[PDB]
Parts: sequence; C-alpha cells; structure tokens
Amino acid sequence: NTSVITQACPKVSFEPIPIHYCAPAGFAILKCNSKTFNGSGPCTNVSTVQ
Amino acid sequence: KKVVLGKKGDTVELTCTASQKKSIQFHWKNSNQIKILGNQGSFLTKGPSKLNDRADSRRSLWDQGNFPLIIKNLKIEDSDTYICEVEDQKEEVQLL
Amino acid sequence: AVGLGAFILGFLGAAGSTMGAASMALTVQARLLLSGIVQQQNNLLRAPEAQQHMLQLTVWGIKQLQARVLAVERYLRDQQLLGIWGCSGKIICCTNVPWNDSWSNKTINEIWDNMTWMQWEKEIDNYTQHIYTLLEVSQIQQEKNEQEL
Amino acid sequence: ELELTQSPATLSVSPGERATLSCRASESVSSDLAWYQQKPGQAPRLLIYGASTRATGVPARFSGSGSGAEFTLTISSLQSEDFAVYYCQQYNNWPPRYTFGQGTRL
Amino acid sequence: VQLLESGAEVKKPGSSVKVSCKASGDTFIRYSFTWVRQAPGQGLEWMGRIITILDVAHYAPHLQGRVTITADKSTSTVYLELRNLRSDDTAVYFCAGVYEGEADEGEYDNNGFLKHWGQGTLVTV
Amino acid sequence: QNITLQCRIKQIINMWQGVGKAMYAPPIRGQIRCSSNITGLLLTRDG
Ligand SMILES: *[C@@H]1O[C@H](CO)[C@@H](O[C@@H]2O[C@H](CO)[C@@H](O[C@@H]3O[C@H](CO)[C@@H](O)[C@H](O[C@H]4O[C@H](CO)[C@@H](O)[C@H](O)[C@@H]4O[C@H]4O[C@H](CO)[C@@H](O)[C@H](O)[C@@H]4O)[C@@H]3O)[C@H](O)[C@H]2NC(C)=O)[C@H](O)[C@H]1NC(C)=O
Ligand SMILES: *[C@@H]1O[C@H](CO)[C@@H](O[C@@H]2O[C@H](CO)[C@@H](O)[C@H](O)[C@H]2NC(C)=O)[C@H](O)[C@H]1NC(C)=O
Ligand SMILES: Cc1ccc(-c2ccc(NC(=O)N3CCC4(CCO4)CC3)cc2)cc1
Ligand SMILES: *[C@@H]1O[C@H](CO)[C@@H](O)[C@H](O)[C@H]1NC(C)=O
Ligand SMILES: *[C@@H]1O[C@H](CO)[C@@H](O)[C@H](O)[C@H]1NC(C)=O
Ligand SMILES: *[C@@H]1O[C@H](CO)[C@@H](O)[C@H](O)[C@H]1NC(C)=O
Repeated sequence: NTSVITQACPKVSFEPIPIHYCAPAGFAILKCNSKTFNGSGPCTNVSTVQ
Repeated sequence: KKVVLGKKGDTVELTCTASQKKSIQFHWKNSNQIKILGNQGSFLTKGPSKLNDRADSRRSLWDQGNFPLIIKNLKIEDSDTYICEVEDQKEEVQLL
Repeated sequence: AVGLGAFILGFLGAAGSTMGAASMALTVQARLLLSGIVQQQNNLLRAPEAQQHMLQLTVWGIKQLQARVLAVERYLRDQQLLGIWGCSGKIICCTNVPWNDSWSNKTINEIWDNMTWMQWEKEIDNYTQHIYTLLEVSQIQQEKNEQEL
Repeated sequence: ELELTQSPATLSVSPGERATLSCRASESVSSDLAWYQQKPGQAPRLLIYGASTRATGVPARFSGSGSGAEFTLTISSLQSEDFAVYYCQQYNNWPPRYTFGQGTRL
Repeated sequence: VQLLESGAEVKKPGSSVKVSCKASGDTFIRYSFTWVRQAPGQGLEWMGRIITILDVAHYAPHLQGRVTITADKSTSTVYLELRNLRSDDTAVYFCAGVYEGEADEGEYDNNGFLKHWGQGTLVTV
Repeated sequence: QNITLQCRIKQIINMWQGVGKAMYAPPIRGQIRCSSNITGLLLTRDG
C-alpha cells in the first residue's frame, strides 16, 4: 500500500543562502584548520568557534 | 552462507538486512568485489558489471531495513556468491 | 569561544600546554591581576543602538548573557558539590587517598612535565570512578574521626 | 463551486457569417480553458485549447481570445457542418475540479 | 491514439457499473485520462481524472463517495466504476485523454485538455 | 571552448528526502538561468 496526498503548487523563488550552525550555551565547536586533512585522524591546528 | 536455488532461467531475490529498521546505505557485490547494486540514501544506483542491467531492488522496503537484490532474466552463469555491505554485517549468500 | 564562560575560557588556552605549565600560567596571571599590573578586557556586545536593527543585538546580547550566567551557576555548583570529597570552595584540593601505581605507574615529574591535561585524563580514564569512590570514602572517615574527639 | 455558462442559449447565425460564442466562469480561468464541438451521435471534439490555440486539424475558421473569467470563441465564415452545440471547459483547479458548461446551440 | 468503449448496461438502483476503455496506437502510460458523463438532454459532466504514471486519481465533489477510476497499466485499459448507483445516473459515459510529452522520462505536463475521445456507452439504472 | 551539456527540466522527481516520488508543476515561461561554482565532485571506484 501507498499513501498519496496532493497540495497546491504556487511556484516560489528558490535561491539557497548560507546557513550556519551555532553551539548552545555550555558548548563550543572545535575546528580543523589544517590545509591538508583527509577527513579523519589527528588535525594538528585546532581553533574554537561558536 | 545462505544458498538460494532457482530454475536457472528465471529470477532470484537475495536479501541483506539491518536491525535498525531504517533505510541506511548498503551495497551488493560479487566474489570479485564488483558492485552490483546499492543505494545512496533514497536513490537506487546500479553497479557497472555483468549485472548492471537485469537487476533491481525494493525501494519501499528500505525503511524496514530490508535491502534485496533482484536479478531478472537469470542465467546459470550468474550462480556466484554475493556479499552484503550493510553496516558491518558482511553476510554472504549464493545464487544457484 | 563563547558559550563556555570566563572560568573556562581563561583556562582553555592551556589545552595545548603541559600540566605543569598550566599551573604556572594560572599562578602568574593571578599575580599580575592582584598587583594591578594587568587588566582584564571585556568581550561583550554593545547592545542595539538603532531600533530598526535591534534584533541583531538583542538576540545575541541575551544569548551571550545566558552563557555567562549558566557558567556562573555551574562554577558555583561544583564548588559546593565537591564538599563530598572535602574539596568545597577550592581549585586545588589535596587529599589522603594514595596514588595507585596500577592506575598509572609513572613519576610525578613525568606526568606534570611531559604531558598535557588532555592526555592525562585519557590514560587514567578507566580508573576515574574507582578514584572518585575512594575520595568519598576518605572524606567520610575523616569526618568520623574528627567527631570522635 | 465552478460553473461555466454561455451568454446565448442558442446562437442564431447563417452560413458565411462569423459566429460569436461567449463563455463566463464563476471562477477565474486565467487562460486554462478549452472549447469543444458536439454534434449528435459524435464525440465532443476539441478545437481550441489554451487561451485560443488551435488543435491540429482544426479549421482556420476557429479562433478566439479572452482573460480572467470571460472568453470568446468565433467561427469565421461559418459552414453548415459547424452548426453544433459548443461547450466551454475550465480545468485550472488543483486538485482537479474541472467542469464543462451548459453549452450553446448553433 | 483511439479510445475504445465497452458495451451498454442496465442496472437497478443500489447496484454498480464498471465501464472499461481500451487505449491504443501509442504507449498507454504517457496518456492522462478522464471520464465525462452526459445524461440525455444535459451538457457534459466531468466525473474524474486519472494519472497513469503515478497511480493517482480525483473525482468531482458529488462522486467522491461513489466513483473509482483505475488504470490497468498492463492492458492499457481504464476503468470507471460507479457505486451506489441511482436512476439519476442514467447517462452516456465516455473516456477521453491527452498525451504527456515524454512522461516516461519524468516530463509529464499535467495536461487538462481532451484530444482523444471514445464513442459513448449507454448505461441505464 | 564552451563544453555544452544537454539538460532537461523535469516534473517527476525521485525525492532525496526519503523513498517516494513527487510531481512538480510544469516549467515557467521566461528565461531561467543560473551561474554556479563547481567546488567539488563525488566520485566512485569499483573492484
Ligand atoms: C549558486 O549561487 C548563484 C548566486 O551566486 C545562484 O544563481 C542565482 O539563481 C537564481 C535562481 O535561478 C536567479 O534568480 C532569478 O533572477 C532573475 C533576475 O532577473 C529574476 O527575474 C528571477 O525571478 C523570477 O523567477 C522566479 C521563479 O524562478 C519568480 O518567483 C519571480 O517572481 C520571477 O518570475 C517572474 O518574472 C520572470 C522574468 O520576467 C518571468 O519569467 C516569470 O514568469 C514571472 O513573471 C529570479 O529571482 C539569480 O539571478 C542567480 N544569481 C546570479 C548572480 O546569477 C545559483 O542558483 C546557485 N546554484 C545552485 C545550484 O543553487
Ligand atoms: C592555525 O589556523 C589559523 C586560522 O587560519 C592560522 O592563523 C591565521 O593566519 C592568517 C595568515 O595566514 C591570518 O591572516 C589570520 O588572521 C590568522 N587567524 C587567526 C585566528 O589567528 C594559524 O597560523 C594556523 N597555525 C598553524 C600552526 O598552522
Ligand atoms: C564566573 C567565574 C568564576 C571563577 C573564575 C576564576 C578565575 C581565575 C582562577 N584562578 C586559578 O584557578 N588559579 C590556580 C591556583 C592558584 C595558584 C595558587 O592559587 C591561583 C590561580 C579561578 C577561578 C572565573 C569566572
Ligand atoms: C592498588 O590496588 C590493589 C588492588 O588491585 C590494592 O591491593 C592496593 O592496596 C592499591 N594501592 C593503592 C595505593 O591504592
Ligand atoms: C563562450 O561563451 C562566451 C559568452 O558567454 C563567448 O563570448 C565565447 O566566444 C564562447 N566561446 C566559444 C568557443 O564559442
Ligand atoms: C565563484 O568564485 C568567485 C571568486 O573566484 C566569486 O567572485 C563568485 O561570486 C563565486 N560564485 C558563486 C556562485 O559562488
């Protein structure tokens, strides 16, 4: 079985904007600043951002 | 391993599963480690092999944790083994 | 960054330094501040100024304060929770539970001079609960004994 | 609801004349309209669709224009074979709630 | 495409009628279909619409509890089923449809016009 | 210069949101374009 719905289709403008994520109070985000980083393992230059 | 015998000239459904009961990334490969099928989240992809054609899955069961390999217009030459790549559960099945 | 509070942020820069260096660094900054040699600068938001643009600084104005207020509550909370081990009201609390060589068979010079806190708290992580239990027990026995005189 | 009506119940015209038919809707159409020619015993063949675009095979005689909820179909040089009942169809609802009007007779 | 109607039928109120329509001359799945009813003396009445690429259908407000439209993709046949049938439903029933450019490739245009028509099937009640 | 890719605008979309299909409204009349920056690729390799 399937479930099918329909909706009104006004067309809308669609142009993605940058969205950033921010730490809640009590937390912080560590960031890897290496020029070379393969996605895993130790990063030797780390900074903290919100 | 799990072995499934058909009538040679027909179709077979081999299955991989996950205990999560979620659609997760998975792949199917033959004994030479050549990709047959797999997904990319909601999308189905094909592997560039002798089974690139004549093959499909059941997208509707992916959210039940069921990730089948269905081979159509089956030949005896397809009676190899296959490896599941679901999580780390690298289970093996054989087609006959 | 922000979100941790001044207590943590003033110590966090020592994350890449050895344990010994971190203790010395804290001592020095305290000396300079007590003596009136250096001053602490603020990093707080200026508040909206223009009514039409105020969402930008009331959202972040409030969030910045929430982070600091919670940091204060956590600091003050821990300072009294530590009463259990007899360490309330302190940064450095020396106790009477002996160190076990089985937890870590190293000398204090090796630990304090060639390691950072990030490493130290990983090498002995599986003994943390053992030690904490012993700290409570020792405090109970001390209280028991003092009240018998 | 959606209903389409014609101005004439019947249209009194002679062959060779330019017949004029006029459809009015209870709801805005915004060019999503079509016209059909109904003869006794026949399917209501589509002649005009989309504002006034002629369907392939439709005589040049059939043309039209319109906007909003008021649309006009005309038949230049009307032939005797064109004395049909014409129907106006509006299909711009979504979910579909398409209707045909009462129609008019030539 | 040609649309082929089924045979005439006679029912009593409280029953139901299901009328087939065979579509041929092109690939079925690329055509959208509708049903239109015309009682004698009446104008055309839209009953409903079915999308064949996605099995989805809609019905006119008074038919929502009475009509089901099915597209049998394997036989290229569309069926109109009218339930809880009344004498008021005596009419000539018919199928119609229109081509959706490359609907198979996902270029379906939701075309609301009817170019291909059936002959009319008389159903009395 | 100017490698051209043949593109089509489609109405029936397989959702990335989960398994399922969806129909979108037909194309807008007018001129539509976008100029984008290619900043990375997704590549795969077989056995
Ligand atoms: C990567 O980033 C770049 C930016 O650096 C993105 O590029 C932008 O893409 C958008 C979307 O395509 C484009 O926006 C259009 O600009 C036009 C400028 O004239 C506008 O006219 C147009 O608005 C019309 O279309 C909208 C819907 O598509 C309607 O909602 C709106 O009401 C307008 O529609 C009316 O008018 C038109 C024109 O007469 C008519 O055809 C319609 O029928 C209707 O009457 C959009 O605003 C930006 O201009 C692009 N920016 C640049 C610098 O080129 C790129 O998309 C990003 N890449 C990815 C993959 O997301
Ligand atoms: C670690 O990363 C930081 C952030 O990129 C580097 O510091 C920046 O250096 C550039 C010059 O190349 C300056 O313009 C920026 O203002 C600096 N940013 C900050 C926050 O100081 C830093 O040099 C890197 N360190 C190492 C060892 O790689
Ligand atoms: C809300 C808030 C509360 C408290 C603090 C805070 C700031 C500095 C210290 N200083 C320190 O930890 N030192 C180490 C021990 C020593 C050497 C002999 O004594 C003195 C220096 C402690 C708490 C900040 C913000
Ligand atoms: C270390 O642990 C052992 C048990 O494994 C115990 O006998 C010994 O007394 C402990 N030493 C210290 C200093 O706690
Ligand atoms: C590529 O397009 C630009 C305009 O966008 C044009 O000036 C240039 O001559 C074109 N190059 C070729 C090889 O056609
Ligand atoms: C692409 O990069 C250039 C800088 O080289 C920048 O000016 C331009 O805005 C970028 N375009 C997009 C869509 O990000």
